[PDB]
Amino acid sequence: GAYKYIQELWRKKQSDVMRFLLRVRCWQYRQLSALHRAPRPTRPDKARRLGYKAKQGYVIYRIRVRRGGRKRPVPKGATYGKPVHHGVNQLKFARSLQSVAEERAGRHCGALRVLNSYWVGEDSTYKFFEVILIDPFHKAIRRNPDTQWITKPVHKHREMRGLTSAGRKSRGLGKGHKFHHTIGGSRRAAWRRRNTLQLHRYR
Amino acid sequence: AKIKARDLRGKKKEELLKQLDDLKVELSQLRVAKVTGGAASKLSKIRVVRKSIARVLTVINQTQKENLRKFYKGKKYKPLDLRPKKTRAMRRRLNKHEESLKTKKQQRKERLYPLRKYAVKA
Amino acid sequence: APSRNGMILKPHFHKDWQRRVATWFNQPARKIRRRKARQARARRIAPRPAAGPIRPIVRCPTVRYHTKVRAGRGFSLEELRVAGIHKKVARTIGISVDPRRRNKSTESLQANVQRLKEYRSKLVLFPRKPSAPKKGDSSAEELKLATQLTGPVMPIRN
Amino acid sequence: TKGTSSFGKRRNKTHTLCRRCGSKAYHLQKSTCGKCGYPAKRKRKYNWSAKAKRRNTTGTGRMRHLKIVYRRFRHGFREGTTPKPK
Amino acid sequence: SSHKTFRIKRFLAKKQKQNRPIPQWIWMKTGNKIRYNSKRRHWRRTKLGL
Amino acid sequence: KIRTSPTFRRPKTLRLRRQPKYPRKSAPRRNKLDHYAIIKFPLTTESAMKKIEDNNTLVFIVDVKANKHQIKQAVKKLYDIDVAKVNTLIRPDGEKKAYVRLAPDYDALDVANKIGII
RNA sequence: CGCGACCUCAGAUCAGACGUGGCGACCCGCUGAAUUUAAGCAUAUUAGUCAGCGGAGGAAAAGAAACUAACCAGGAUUCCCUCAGUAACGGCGAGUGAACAGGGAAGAGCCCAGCGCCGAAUCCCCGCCCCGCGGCGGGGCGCGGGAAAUGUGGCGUACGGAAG
Repeated sequence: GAYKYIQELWRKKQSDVMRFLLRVRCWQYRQLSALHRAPRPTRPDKARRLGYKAKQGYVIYRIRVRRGGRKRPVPKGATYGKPVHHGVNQLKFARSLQSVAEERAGRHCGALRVLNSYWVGEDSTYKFFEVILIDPFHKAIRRNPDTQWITKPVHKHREMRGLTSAGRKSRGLGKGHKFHHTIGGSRRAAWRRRNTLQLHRYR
Repeated sequence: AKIKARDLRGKKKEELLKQLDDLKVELSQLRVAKVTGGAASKLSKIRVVRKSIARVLTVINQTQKENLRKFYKGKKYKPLDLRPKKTRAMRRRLNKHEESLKTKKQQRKERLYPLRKYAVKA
Repeated sequence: APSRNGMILKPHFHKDWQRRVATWFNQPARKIRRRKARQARARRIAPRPAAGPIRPIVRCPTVRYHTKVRAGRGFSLEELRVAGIHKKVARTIGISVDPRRRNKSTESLQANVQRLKEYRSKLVLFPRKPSAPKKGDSSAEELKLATQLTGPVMPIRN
Repeated sequence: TKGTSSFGKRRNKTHTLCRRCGSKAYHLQKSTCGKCGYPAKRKRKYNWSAKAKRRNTTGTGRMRHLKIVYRRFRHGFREGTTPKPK
Repeated sequence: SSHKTFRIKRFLAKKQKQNRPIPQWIWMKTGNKIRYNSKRRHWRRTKLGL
Repeated sequence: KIRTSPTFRRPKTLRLRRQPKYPRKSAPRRNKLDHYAIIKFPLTTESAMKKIEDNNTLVFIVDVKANKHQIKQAVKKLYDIDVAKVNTLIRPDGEKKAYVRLAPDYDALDVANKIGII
């Protein structure tokens, strides 16, 4: 199959062939708007892995996210507190730029449902992501038992609740000794159990 | 004449609109009787006429919408008025057919490995 | 401020703890609910053991508990193989399978193989359409004498 | 002249009747409701005034649709059927 | 003022019709508690908002 | 073809009409501002009976959503009369009063007895 | 120059759908203080808490190991008891502070892409006919249209799988 040749080619990004392609596209993408529909997956291969099939109701939006950290939105750097919270410049955002991309796609396309997303290029000022979106109301998706899980109201706005692969990476969930702080559903659920007095009726 | 909604339903379309105006004029004449200042016997009748207008207008509207949802019965596209209004989220659910759909791979599991009725000795 | 000789002691009550005080007035209502949902489950599985499927004989890890034996997640694929039960058929006759369980020893294996031999012997299997028995089921005189087992099936005594 | 004499000059209104929330809070120059923020699609409600919330919530009004939903719920939202006639 | 909007004149219309005393048969009702209209509003005293 | 202008322009595409597979609402809404709904009652007031007996007018309390045009066709159709002009005011009470001046071949005082006001 | 393709991107009151706003006790994602404590105070504490923003559901989230262990080994998640005010953190001050094993409540497992085989074996929509449903579904009929080889469907997924 061709897809393994396309896979291992995309792993050689410093190669003359892919450096040219990643530069001529990362040029092309800058001259478009920050949130526009791609007519197909730029990487058909990667989209296959992430669950995109080539059938009606699968949509792909190329959305660019402005690049860098997160400086504190405080008038003239005046955080009126203790020197711990004086931080304004070198601060970082808890979610990746890819997760911020998935949710700019998912918010604008309020009707569609964000499946997953993949990198397609980075300038110094802009990262570019394709976001895989699905119509829960197209009969191709709505009559497929494989994909009628996104057609259920539990999976509205997965991007806004860190339920897409990119949003899950921000949450610090996972099994084992490194991920104790998110035992239970989440970081908040962990905190809740630990910071509750169980006052048993008898005790 | 005591107007009931049993000896309205069988009657004809323009036969009921005749009776509607026969009540409308009757009501407009009672509202003149209310202002010309007399007849407590007529000021009681004003409510009786108001309700009998409502009875006729209901049966007019009942028979329209019994006829429209007979017209739109066989069709694939019926107006938003005639479609089942329940909750919004309940209309958005998968159909009685779509929830019932299984993959070929899962129908094969159901056939090969059905959950058996068993019972173990102690 | 400390009075005299007393214990040096650090209450964890500096957070807004009164917002998150879990009381247990549910407790007897919970127990009634769990017991009604357990009886309701047991009635749905009319002949089948109420407790659920057989679990394997399992040594507890770490030196503190390795003198003890507890019920496992389910039988290893190699414990099922030697018994001669197909891993997808096992689950349909009420046998716990977890494919994660290795077998390092022959004793743990052979204990759990012999465990499944005992189960396959005791187990009365009803036909799928009840009106006509086929070759791979239990006899009709045994089917009438088949009724629920309460508590864990073949309980794992140390 | 900051008190009594200065109250005389009060003769032109900043707020008028908002046309979501009905309250005399629709600032004519800002063209925003101080109560509900009308041109903003979402309701102006804040969690720091639990009292201000409970003045304007689902209980407050009629619930002319939402009261019959509660009534229509307890028969599984049945449609297009009548009770059996005389 | 003399110059009004239609919206305000409908507001002022409702407030006039609410400013009438209770009918003298309302207190002859079985479970009567109302003695007089408490929500009356004079044009010197209470200034109706705006 | 040569570009006469140095501007590109969105070329005037063909845009079709609505030919819907069903009407959104099943029935056309019935008119609720009728001839009877518009005219509520006449004023039988000192000021309004002089208005009948002098100016050859009728005075009606009318639905507040009404034109002068709707009142003219309403006063005509219900009282088989013709109207010279309609003046309207919305009262402080909130209801619209109509001063329906009648054409000079009809006495207001001889039609005011027919509707039944005295 | 013209005509047929394709790609990329426009316009429609185009045919049919879909989203917004509310509630917000519980739940998910961010953002995020200072009172306060330290007998002052800045790190710490309060506290990832209040306020702020977004998104839900009848529960949510989590979830079938890139696990725990170091045993004679356990075996998804969640929850309760216990571990335990413990290991550890900390102007090592004030204070903070989990996990495993163990007993129980419940208990359920699975699916792709890739790899390859099968003539796209696949799916969507319009028109007709016959059932037929206030959860538009079933069966006929058509060089009817379309998506799809820039990869649809069946088999198959680490417990190995396939072919003969």
